[PDB]
Amino acid sequence: ASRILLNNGAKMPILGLGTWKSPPGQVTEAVKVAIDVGYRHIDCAHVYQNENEVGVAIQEKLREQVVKREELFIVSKLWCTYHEKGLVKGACQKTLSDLKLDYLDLYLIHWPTGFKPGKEFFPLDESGNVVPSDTNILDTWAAMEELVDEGLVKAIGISNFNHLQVEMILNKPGLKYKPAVNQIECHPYLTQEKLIQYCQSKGIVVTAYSPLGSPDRPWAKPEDPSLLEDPRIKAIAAKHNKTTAQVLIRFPMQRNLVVIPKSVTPERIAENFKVFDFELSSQDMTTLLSYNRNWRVCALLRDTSHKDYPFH
Ligand SMILES: NC(=O)c1ccc[n+]([C@@H]2O[C@H](COP(=O)([O-])OP(=O)(O)OC[C@H]3O[C@@H](n4cnc5c(N)ncnc54)[C@H](OP(=O)(O)O)[C@@H]3O)[C@@H](O)[C@H]2O)c1
Ligand SMILES: O=C(O)Cc1nn(Cc2nc3cc(C(F)(F)F)ccc3s2)c(=O)c2ccccc12
Repeated sequence: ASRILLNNGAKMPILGLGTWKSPPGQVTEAVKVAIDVGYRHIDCAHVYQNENEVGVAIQEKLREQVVKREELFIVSKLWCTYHEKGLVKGACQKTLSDLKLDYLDLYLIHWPTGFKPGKEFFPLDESGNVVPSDTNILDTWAAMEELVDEGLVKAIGISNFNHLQVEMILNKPGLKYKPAVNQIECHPYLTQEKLIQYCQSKGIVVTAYSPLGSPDRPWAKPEDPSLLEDPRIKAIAAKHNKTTAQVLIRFPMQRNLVVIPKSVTPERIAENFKVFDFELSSQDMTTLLSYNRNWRVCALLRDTSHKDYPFH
């Protein structure tokens, strides 16, 4: 099936297009191509600094009647400098204005860590420490719930939340809406079996980010493990006459995850969508899982003192 049922009653496409690092001058066309090819889910964020350009693409394809707004599943995220109760709606509205939408299908707390509000995404003190905010995730969550009740977003969720942090939301006094989604890093070198079982058991859908290992992340090193070039994964792909990226996308799909590979390359945007015509075997799946190295690609601030750092 192409969509998975969320705990808010809505269906979410299990394949979406990532937009982190997609240059502002390239992402409009990337998203137009993605919609032409059949993508219906776009993963966005204010912090990606390209929501205006994404929104241009969405608007043109709505205009062209290639798609209807109800068929689209548009996701964005609340950046760390806006965890304060009084700033959340403003943040959402800015995202909505840039995307040129009147609602979001899903809005996530991007990271559990709140940062000092200001123009800066990563406000630091004179020593280079990130300056935290004194807001806790449970009041942030209340503010996310208001957005549902105001009609700005159809669903709310979390991202980069660990087991204990998800549990705190679930156990919030006066919890009104459960998180629909936890969007986390997930691929064969970081399989996250425990976290995914815990979320899925609570009816929380998991989205796998960086499914190709984010080879374009700015802090990558040439020496780094490479999923795309792992000969073992190469082998499985060849067995199925698919590419290694297609296997890497199909893999979380069969774990009942949502997955959001990023590309601005039209041929890859198309290739990445052609993952509904083959099946990995249970053995292929277990073998892929066996490659876990607990290797996390996307996380800076590893030495942060932030009380809500999720990866200790
Ligand atoms: N919640 C959060 O904190 C968080 C964190 C990280 C990521 N995410 C989301 O998840 C999305 C995906 O993760 P990601 O951007 O980190 O990386 P990713 O999707 O794992 O990999 C992106 C890299 O793969 C290349 N690529 C794409 N398709 C390919 C193919 N078929 N063959 C070979 N190379 C291919 C892309 O190149 P080209 O673009 O040049 O084609 C780009 O360099 C993000 O864009 C963002 O939407 C969320
Ligand atoms: O965010 C994206 O989607 C991708 C993403 N990841 N990272 C790595 C990060 N490492 C963090 C560590 C913490 C911490 F928990 F330590 F405080 C908090 C927040 C972050 S962001 C970035 O630095 C970043 C910068 C601009 C746009 C996107 C990103």
